[PDB]
Amino acid sequence: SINPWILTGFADAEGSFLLRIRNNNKSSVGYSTELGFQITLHNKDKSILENIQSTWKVGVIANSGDNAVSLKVTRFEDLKVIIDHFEKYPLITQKLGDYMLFKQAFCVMENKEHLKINGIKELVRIKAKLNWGLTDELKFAFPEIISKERSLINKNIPNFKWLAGFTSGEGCFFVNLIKSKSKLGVQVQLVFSITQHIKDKNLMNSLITYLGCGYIKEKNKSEFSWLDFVVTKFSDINDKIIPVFQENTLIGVKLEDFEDWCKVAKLIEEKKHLTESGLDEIKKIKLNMNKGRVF
DNA sequence: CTTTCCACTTATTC
DNA sequence: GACCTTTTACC
DNA sequence: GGTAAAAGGTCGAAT
DNA sequence: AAGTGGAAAG
Ligand SMILES: [Mg+2]
Ligand SMILES: [Mg+2]
Ligand SMILES: [Mg+2]
Ligand SMILES: [Mg+2]
Ligand SMILES: [Mg+2]
Ligand SMILES: [Mg+2]
Repeated sequence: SINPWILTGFADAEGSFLLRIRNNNKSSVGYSTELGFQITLHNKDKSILENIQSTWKVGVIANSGDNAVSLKVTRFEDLKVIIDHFEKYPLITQKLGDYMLFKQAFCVMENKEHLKINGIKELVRIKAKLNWGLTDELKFAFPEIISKERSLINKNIPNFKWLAGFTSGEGCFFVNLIKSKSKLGVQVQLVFSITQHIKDKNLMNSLITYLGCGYIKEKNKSEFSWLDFVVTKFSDINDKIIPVFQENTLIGVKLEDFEDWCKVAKLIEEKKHLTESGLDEIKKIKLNMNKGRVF
């Protein structure tokens, strides 16, 4: 079983709540609904979804194209398990707001209100604040429903278990091989990083104080912006970052990448990265980790 | 009528 | 998220 | 004068 | 991450 806090961290990173309000000619109100929670991952981490499915005892696993796989929970009684978990081990990113909306929709459907037009309208109001908001057809059918900005969620990191889950989803353990004017001509630089949308700037900034190291990079692509929490000082990587995830085990393929990363850290600690033999081993490690891995 | 699941695509936050 | 080169800091 | 740390990104694809 | 169409089932 996956640790509940690690699960919530991973959910904060990768999870999503869904509310389908579909035009249905066979429905009494002309609309049918579907409520749920889902995680879609690369095929290589199917084992994560299976473990979550085994832990919660709910949800359906299915292919999501040829390179991805999804765990979806939409069966209404099973949603109580979802609610139970996140009431006890709450999300802390802006996704908490999505969960709260998911919970509101559940209440409407529990009382069977969604089978009446007033319940549908209420669900539309809920959906308008959920994820990417209303669709064009729903906006046209319910013009009185106005896109109101959501309030900001501001929660602190609850513990290192949550962080392990979150890092399992968003983190990167990287070995940078820098062309250098040194004896060996190559500088070995370990980099730890966590990426997140700027909507959770407060959470990302807190990482600096929560981990006692690192800095924030502000990145952008066209009109989109995100943040990168980065650590490049080796003493911080060795004495702070590595012990955290040694004690709080990562999940998925990324665990293997972290362990290869630690192999390099050990060589750097022993100053072997300044020898031909050590550099050779490091180059071989780098080639087989992250995107170099083969499945 | 209503719920549930399967197949599959697309935009962008990793 | 994984990856890169160039630049700057440090002793 | 040699080594480490930071800067400042790019872009393909797993969310 | 977030969405769509389709349809089996009682
Ligand atoms: Mg995420
Ligand atoms: Mg991930
Ligand atoms: Mg994305
Ligand atoms: Mg994402
Ligand atoms: Mg990856
Ligand atoms: Mg990803």
